[PDB]
Amino acid sequence: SFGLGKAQDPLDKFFSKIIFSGKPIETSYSAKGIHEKIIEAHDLHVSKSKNAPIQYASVMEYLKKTYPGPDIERIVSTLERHDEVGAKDLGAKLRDALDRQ
Repeated sequence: SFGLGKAQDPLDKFFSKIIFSGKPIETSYSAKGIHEKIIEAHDLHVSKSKNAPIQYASVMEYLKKTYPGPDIERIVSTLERHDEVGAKDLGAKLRDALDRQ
């Protein structure tokens, strides 16, 4: 028998571990809220700190040690395509190694 109200609606993905997936590199970086959406979905306690200390400077980069080049140029272009204010820091900084030396 056929009935209405049994199927679920499409999700915008709440996981940020898509960068290490392989094939998906558009949909995720094509949706609204790719970098600043995981803070509202849960939103608990003031400031989230686990391994990032605050003394002088805190920076972590791994997209330049195991990555060759085209992979980085792909992520930046996909982020600067829609113009996201929550991901403008991610894309621009990754594309700041070509414009700024």
